[PDB]
Amino acid sequence: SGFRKMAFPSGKVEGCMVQVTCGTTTLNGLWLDDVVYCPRHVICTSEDMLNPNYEDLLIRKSNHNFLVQAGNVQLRVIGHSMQNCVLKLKVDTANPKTPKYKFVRIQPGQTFSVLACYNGSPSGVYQCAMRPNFTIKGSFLNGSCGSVGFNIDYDCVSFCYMHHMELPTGVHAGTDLEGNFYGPFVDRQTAQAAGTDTTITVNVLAWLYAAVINGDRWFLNRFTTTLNDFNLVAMKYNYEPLTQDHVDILGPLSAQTGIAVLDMCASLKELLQNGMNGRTILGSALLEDEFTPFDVVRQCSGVT
Amino acid sequence: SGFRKMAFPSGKVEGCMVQVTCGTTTLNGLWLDDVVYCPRHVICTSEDMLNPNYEDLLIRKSNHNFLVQAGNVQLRVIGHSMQNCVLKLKVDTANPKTPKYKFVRIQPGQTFSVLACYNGSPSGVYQCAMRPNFTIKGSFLNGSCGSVGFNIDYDCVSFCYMHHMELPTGVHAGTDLEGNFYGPFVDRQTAQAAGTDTTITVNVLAWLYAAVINGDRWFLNRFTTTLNDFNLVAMKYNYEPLTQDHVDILGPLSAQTGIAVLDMCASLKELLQNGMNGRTILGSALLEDEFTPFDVVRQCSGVT
Ligand SMILES: *CC(=O)N1CCN(Cc2cc(O)cc(Cl)c2)CC1
Ligand SMILES: *CC(=O)N1CCN(Cc2cc(O)cc(Cl)c2)CC1
Repeated sequence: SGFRKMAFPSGKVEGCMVQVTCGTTTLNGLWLDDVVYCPRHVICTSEDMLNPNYEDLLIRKSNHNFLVQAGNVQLRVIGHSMQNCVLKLKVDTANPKTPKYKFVRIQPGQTFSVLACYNGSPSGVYQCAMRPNFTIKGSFLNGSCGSVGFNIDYDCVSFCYMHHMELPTGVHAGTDLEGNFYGPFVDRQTAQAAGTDTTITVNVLAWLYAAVINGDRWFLNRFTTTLNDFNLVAMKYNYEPLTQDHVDILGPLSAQTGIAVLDMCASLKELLQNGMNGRTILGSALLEDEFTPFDVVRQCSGVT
Repeated sequence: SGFRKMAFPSGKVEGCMVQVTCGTTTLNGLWLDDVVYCPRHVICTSEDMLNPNYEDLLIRKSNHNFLVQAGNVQLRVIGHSMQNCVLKLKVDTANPKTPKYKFVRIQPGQTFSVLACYNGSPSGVYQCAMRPNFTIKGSFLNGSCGSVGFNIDYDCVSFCYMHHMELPTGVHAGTDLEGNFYGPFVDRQTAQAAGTDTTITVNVLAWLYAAVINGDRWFLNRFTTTLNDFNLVAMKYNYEPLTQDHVDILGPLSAQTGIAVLDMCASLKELLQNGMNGRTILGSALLEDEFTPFDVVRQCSGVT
């Protein structure tokens, strides 16, 4: 028992982290096979950040300008190209520590682990979610760009995020491993609107199921609701509307606990309308929304 | 910016995890050099758990009874011994993935990362603290025993915890890597009292400093207090008494933010007496106490 915000073991990703330097700029890269992936803003100076012409800036750069170091050994750059907002640096050596991997573009509401790195060296690992407004609430300082978000299925690492930017609001923006930003964000120092950060309803419900499984049951009530009645409450509190797909995905948790999805929705409705009244659920005084139904099942069953 | 419950990169520890089987029991072991460390309750059957005579049970076990597997390869057991509540299985092969390591017995209030494992395979990593009542609030299912807690200083892994037990209250107990339990707990299926779980005052204050650094400043007030005045409030709310050593350890955070330790104590005093009033601090609606002053400095500076 016990329920924690748990990240994937980071070993398979640590072995892929390299340091990329271009001119006077240093950030992290991801070394998979004979390719190093990094944010294209590595070619920028602080002067050209208001509106950089990445194509024009990259013309002035040659293979020998990209200094790639894995630990204390230098990788030889034999090719370079820009794919959307990422640079792909072809090196002469395949990473011997390359795990089985995939590049995946996650859906808002899905979770992933982040291995925060600086100068190609890992500092820590934490679990987070792609918010409905396509931002992430991470922990990234200067030099952390190029740090990646990933998921692990048995032995396969699915890379889903690469860190590129911090908005003036302290939230984070970045791309998938094809260089496409999540959301409307651009790799430019400009006014960028982070939209309404809505709560991931299906994840909150999954976390309520995890709470019941691990003993916290104070919030269970004698009530039920309908999808349409619940969604009127969810709209009022900036929660994502709950769909039948969401009810279906909560099916295994409903089967395990014997608590119908709509009964759990009525518990959530009362929690939204009345608050926790000074009580806690799984050590939290607020409704947690960064655990998917898959995460709850995984943690409650012990999948390795 | 941004502040997260961050665990150490787990790679150095993943490479040490093995599966240990004795008779019909399977749990995790830690392979360092030519020694495998695991909870001694691996020699127990469910029948002998109310009051096991570990010395008598171990007499019936020979080297060939301890099946140790690293991935899919079998380690040859050439020696076995019991040190307190851990078994040390001498193998014929030094772990090639042994990092630089130390065995340390942590103080209550200190934090560490846990690499939850099952059948010698890592499932996830999370950050936690040794509570003042010597328990940890982890996430451990059947088969997770032998999973370790550790800290990392640059390249050296300081192992501090080995998981052994779950109390009927859902909290966790275990030992250091010499086999000595933290707290009064015994590896026996008996009524074991988890004492008063007090809040780690110095950690809450460090987290308040992290909040100010990362923008959350609503809780700052026009007041100050004294150590003795603050401690009257801390006693009332089951907080650990704050000592001058604690004030000294918060010194670098006080220097960085320009907020004197006693002024931050008055902010904490008002938060204790009045609550958050429906507001949050670093995405939390309760006062967080599992970040040491060292953790805050590390995360706010980017130490790898
Ligand atoms: C994440 C990181 O290491 N960095 C982000 C800040 N710098 C790059 C940058 C600057 C800027 O004004 C806008 C954008 Cl999109 C990126 C340094 C690297
Ligand atoms: C953590 C884990 O894998 N296990 C804990 C529960 N079993 C061992 C056990 C049983 C018991 O009644 C008391 C104690 Cl101290 C340990 C299985 C292994």
